[PDB]
Amino acid sequence: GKIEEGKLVIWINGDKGYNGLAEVGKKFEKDTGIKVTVEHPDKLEEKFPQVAATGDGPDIIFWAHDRFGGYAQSGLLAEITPDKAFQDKLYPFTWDAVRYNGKLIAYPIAVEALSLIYNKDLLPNPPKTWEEIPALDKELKAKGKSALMFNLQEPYFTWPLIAADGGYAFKYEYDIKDVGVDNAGAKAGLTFLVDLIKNKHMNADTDYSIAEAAFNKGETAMTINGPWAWSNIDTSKVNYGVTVLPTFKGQPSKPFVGVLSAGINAASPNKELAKEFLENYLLTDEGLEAVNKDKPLGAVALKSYEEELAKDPRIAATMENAQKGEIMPNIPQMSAFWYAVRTAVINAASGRQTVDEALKDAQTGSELYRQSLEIISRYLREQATGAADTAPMGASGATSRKALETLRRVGDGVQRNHETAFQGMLRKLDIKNEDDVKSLSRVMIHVGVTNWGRIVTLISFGAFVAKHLKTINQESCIEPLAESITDVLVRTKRDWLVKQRGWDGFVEFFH
Ligand SMILES: OC[C@H]1O[C@H](O[C@H]2[C@H](O)[C@@H](O)[C@@H](O)O[C@@H]2CO)[C@H](O)[C@@H](O)[C@@H]1O
Ligand SMILES: [Mg+2]
Repeated sequence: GKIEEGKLVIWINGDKGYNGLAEVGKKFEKDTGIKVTVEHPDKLEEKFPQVAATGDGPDIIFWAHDRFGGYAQSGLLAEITPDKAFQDKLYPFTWDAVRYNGKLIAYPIAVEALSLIYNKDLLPNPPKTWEEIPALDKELKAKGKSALMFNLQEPYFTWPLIAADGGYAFKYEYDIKDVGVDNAGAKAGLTFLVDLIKNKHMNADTDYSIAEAAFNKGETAMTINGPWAWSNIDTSKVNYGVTVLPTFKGQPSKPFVGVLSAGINAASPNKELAKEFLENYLLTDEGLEAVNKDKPLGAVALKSYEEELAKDPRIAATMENAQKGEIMPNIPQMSAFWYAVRTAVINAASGRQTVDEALKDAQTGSELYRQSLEIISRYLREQATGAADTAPMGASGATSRKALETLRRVGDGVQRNHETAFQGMLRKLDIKNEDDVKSLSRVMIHVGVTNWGRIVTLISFGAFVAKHLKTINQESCIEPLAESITDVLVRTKRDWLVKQRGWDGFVEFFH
C-alpha cells in the first residue's frame, strides 16, 4: 500500500508530550535499527480519517478514545489482540473505553479529566460554586486581575458546566435515541456561560493559547484544563493548585472523561512492529515516565506506574473530577455530536444565536444519524418485505413516525416514476452482497443544490436495492445498506439538514 514497510510513523496531538514519546521511539530505534518518526499534525482528529480512508497515514494514531469507534466503523483501525498477561497489566475499565462492537480497537494509555486550576497567590481559597464567580471577578478586577479564563473554542471545556444541571449527550442509565443537548439543564449551563460573557467576566474569543498565557502570566486566578497543561505552568513558576470543578445549581460539574489511546492503522504493513512498540516500549514504567515527564498523562492505564502517580495530589484531583463526570461513548457519531455542540457554544457565546436556538441545532445535529437511520432502515425493510415493523418508534417518536409516513407517501410516486431508471442503474452496478454495499452508498451520493426531493430519490433507490437483495436471498444486507445510505446522507448534507430542523422540515415540506 501507501504506508512504508519497516518503519513506524506515529501521530499524536500537539498538546501532548510528543518529545517524550519521540524518546521512546529513539529507544525502540536503538534496539532494532528501525526508524520511528513522531509527528503532531494540525487538526489531527480530522486529518487522520482523511488520509487513512485512502490507505495512507501513520502506523499508529493517538487520540482520546471517543473518536476511535468512528475510525473502527470506517474500517480504519486494526483489531488489537494483546495476550491475557498484557491485558491484565492495565485497568479493566481502560480496556472498556477502547472496546467497540465486542473488539479491542486501541491500546489505552491514560485517563484524562479536566480540573479547576487556580493561582494560590491570587486565590488561596478557590470558589466551590460557579455562581460566586461573577462577584469574585469584580473583586479581582479591582486589582487588575480576572477570575477565570479557559478555552471557549472547544466544547470539551464548557461541557462540564452544561452537564452539571442535567445536560447530557447520549442517555446513560445507553439509549442513543435519547439526547440531552437542548434540555433545561443544558440550557441553564450555557446561559450561565453566556451571562459571564455579557457581563464582561469572560471573552467569547478566548481560546487555548490565550487562556494558558493569561494563567501562566498570572493575569487570571483560574483556568480549566487537563494534566498536559501542568508542565507549562511548572515552567512559568506560578504557585498553582489543582482542584474539584465548581458546582452549578448545587450539582457537580461533570467533565466528559477521555482515555488517551493508541490505535493501529488498518492499512499499516507494520502492525507487529506497532504492537511491539506500544506493548514493550510505551506501555511500561519507563516508557510512560518519558512521556509523562514531558507533559503529564494523567492517571495512566498501566497499574504498576499508576500506583506511583496516584500519590500526586494533582492526579487525586483529576480522578475526583473524573468520578463526578462520565467516560465518553465511542459511538461513531461522537464526532457529529462534538461538531454540533462546538458550533452551539461558539454561536451562543458570540451572540450569533440565542442559547435556545443554538442548543436546538446541536440537538438536531447530534440526533441526525440515529433518527435518519431509524426512518431509512424501516423504509428499506418494509419496502423489501412488504410488511411494516410494528415495534414502537421510541424517543422523538412523532418525528420518526411522521417522517416515515411522509416518506411512504412521497416515495411511492418517486419509485413508480423512477422504476426504469433504477432498474438500469442497478444492472450496471452488479450488487451481490454486503461487500458491495460500502461502495454503493458513495456512488449513490453523487448521483448540487440540496432539496428533499433529491433525498427521497436517493432513499427510494435504496428501497429498490433492498427489494433486490431480499429477492436474491441477501436480506441480511439490508441493514448495512440502510446504515451506508444514512452515513452518506447525514455526513454530506449535515448543515442543510440541520438548517431544515432535520426530518421535521421534511414532514413540513410535503404536508
Ligand atoms: O472539544 C471537543 C473535543 O473534546 C475532546 O478533545 C480533547 C481531548 O480529549 C484532550 O486530550 C485534549 O487534547 O483536549 C481536547 C479538546 O480540545 C474529544 O476527545 C474530541 O474528540 C472532541 O472533538
Ligand atoms: Mg434551528
